[PDB]
Amino acid sequence: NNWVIGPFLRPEGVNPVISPQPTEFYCPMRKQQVKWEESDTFNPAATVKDGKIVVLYRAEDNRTSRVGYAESKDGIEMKRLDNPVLFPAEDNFKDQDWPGGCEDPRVAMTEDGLYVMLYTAWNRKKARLAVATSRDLKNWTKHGLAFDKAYNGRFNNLFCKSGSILTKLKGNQLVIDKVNGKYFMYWGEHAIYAATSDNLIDWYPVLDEKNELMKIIQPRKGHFDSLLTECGPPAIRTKHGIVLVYNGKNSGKTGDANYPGNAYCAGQLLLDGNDPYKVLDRLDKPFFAPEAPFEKSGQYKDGTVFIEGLVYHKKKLYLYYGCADSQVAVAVCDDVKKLKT
Ligand SMILES: [Cl-]
Ligand SMILES: [Cl-]
Repeated sequence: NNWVIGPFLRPEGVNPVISPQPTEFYCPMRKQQVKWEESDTFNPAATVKDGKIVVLYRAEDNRTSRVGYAESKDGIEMKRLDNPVLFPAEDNFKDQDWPGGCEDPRVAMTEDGLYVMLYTAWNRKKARLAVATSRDLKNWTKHGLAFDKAYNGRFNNLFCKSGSILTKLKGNQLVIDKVNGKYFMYWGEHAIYAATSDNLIDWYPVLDEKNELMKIIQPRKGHFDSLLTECGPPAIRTKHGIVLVYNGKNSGKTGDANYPGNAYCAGQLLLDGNDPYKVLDRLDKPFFAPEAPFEKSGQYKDGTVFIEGLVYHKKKLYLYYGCADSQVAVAVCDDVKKLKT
């Protein structure tokens, strides 16, 4: 396991870094003041801008999901905005995100400074992968569903979520990186799939010889990833190939007894740097699992963690995750040599 990214250690006493608050904003959908982050602040994307770490967290009201913004000098202290930055609005995407909102963002940045967010649009009928862009991280422009166009709209009503764009470390920053002249992402919840794109907006799911969605990995009985194998933060190139950090949901009946039933633990998949569909290695045991009190609650007695943000900052990697389906926590890795390529 020389290729594994880590270890990620929880800084003592700092977690959780983002918790719910009764903060209000005027909702253009509900046309009234809404306590948009009163219930939970979790499943966070993370990125960097102007030397600062930015965490874009899923927030739920009393539900509708909206994305909040938090800014941090050191990756620990958070300065939050009173208004959410991505939410259902009076726009041309009501069919996609009214009334369930915008969930579970993952963010990556192009070398030219465009931040691309892959998130889930929820209309209470289908949860569907959507794309938003921004240059300042506060003003987001929706571009619709990731699979709206591809193959005569074949997957325009496919239930799907969790998009992890391929990135690499370039001169002090994680940037989006291409594969064979096209942009690339892993995606999925019940299996890990892939998709390509010319423009980061319209994505084309990779199909196999049977003209079916090609699964790279899927759940395994007896292991932590026994019910789901869900994309975590953006994938990252390393000396040994492409590493995808992913979240496994454990079955209490057919999973790994060493971990809690129905909880998520994090694994890693090593794929070939020349052939991103080719698996080279996969962790048998999770590299990050619920262990601390802040990752547990009444609903998740033994805890649960969901990894969704990964940033390189001052020669360290900061991992941001949803803890107990309700708060945001951070863990840090100071071993980054493997990222130089
Ligand atoms: Cl730890
Ligand atoms: Cl598999």
